[PDB]
Order: sequence, then structure tokens, then C-alpha cells
Amino acid sequence: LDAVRKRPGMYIGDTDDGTGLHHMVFEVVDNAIDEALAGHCKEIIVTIHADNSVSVQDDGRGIPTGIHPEEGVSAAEVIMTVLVGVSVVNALSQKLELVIQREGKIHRQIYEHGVPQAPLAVTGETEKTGTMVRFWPSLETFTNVTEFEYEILAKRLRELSFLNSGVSIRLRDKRDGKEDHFHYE
Ligand SMILES: N#Cc1ccc(O)cc1F
Repeated sequence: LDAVRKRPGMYIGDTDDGTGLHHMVFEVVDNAIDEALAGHCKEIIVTIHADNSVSVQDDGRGIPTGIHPEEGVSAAEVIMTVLVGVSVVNALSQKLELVIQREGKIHRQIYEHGVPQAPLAVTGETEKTGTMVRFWPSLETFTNVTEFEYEILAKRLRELSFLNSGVSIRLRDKRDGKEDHFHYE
């Protein structure tokens, strides 16, 4: 990830005018939609938290957890730490929390500035499947516009709901209780 850390704006977009900040969300949403499309229920939930982190969840199969035979870490960690892709989001997040529900098990992992704090670990059992990422954008990178703007997210998620017409997209703002549900049929 050092190439991204060296020139963040070249990977994510302008880091002073809010452009790059919102692009962080959109990169994560792309992966969540892909995951949701491979499942039965086909819903993603985007939440803006009161600490100005964002989470994206899907109810798909869960991203793969097995050890990548070539890299020697979990496949989820390969996705998060190898090179725009969610690895860029991770590199530019002061914290990122990953939760994967798959094959009867809950898996969790924490990153700080793209560095895993421990290996992906089984933490419990579950009947559900899906993936959730919550990220706190790094305030060492993102300046001036540091808070998410509901309308910027809503506009883009609406476009995505029409293109991905089988996918339900919920947007929730925990700062003021604002919510939308984009679903085309
Ligand atoms: N990477 C990734 C990713 C983030 C959120 C989600 O719901 C699914 C994903 F594959």
C-alpha cells in the first residue's frame, strides 16, 4: 500500500474538496453490490455514523476467508492489502473494521491505516451470511471537507439502484435520522 499512501489523490481523487472522501464510500459500495448480486436477498445498507465513519453491509455469501495459498494470509486480507479497489480505501482509513459471516462462522478483523492489527479471526457462530466494512477516513489525508454529505451519497446510490435493478439499497444517516430506500424492482 505505500504507493497509495505516497500519492493519495492519484488513487482516490481530490483529498481537500470532498471528492476523494465520497469516492471512498463508492469504492466499498461497488464491492458490496457485486456481493449482493451473487446472493438471494440482494440488499446493501450504507450507514453514515455519528462519528463520521461509514459502514457498508451486504447479505451475500460473505467474502472468502481461506488462506490464499500464494500470499499466505486470508483471502480477505489479500483484498484489503494488495493493489481502484477497497485496498485504497483501507490504506486511507485511520481505522477499518471487517466482519464476514460465512460457512456458519463470524470472522472479524481490524486495520489501522491499512495495517492489519491481527489475522482474520473466527469470533462466533452464525446462520447468516454477508460482509460488512466500516471505515473511518484518515484525517491526516482528508482535509477541509471531512464530513459526509448525505445528498452526495444519495445521488450516486440512486444511479446505482437503476443500473443494478435487482438490488435493494438502503441509506441511513445516524446523525439526523435521514433515510432512503432505493429499489427499482
Ligand atoms: N471489500 C469489500 C466489501 C465491503 C462491504 C461489503 O458489504 C461487501 C464487500 F465485499
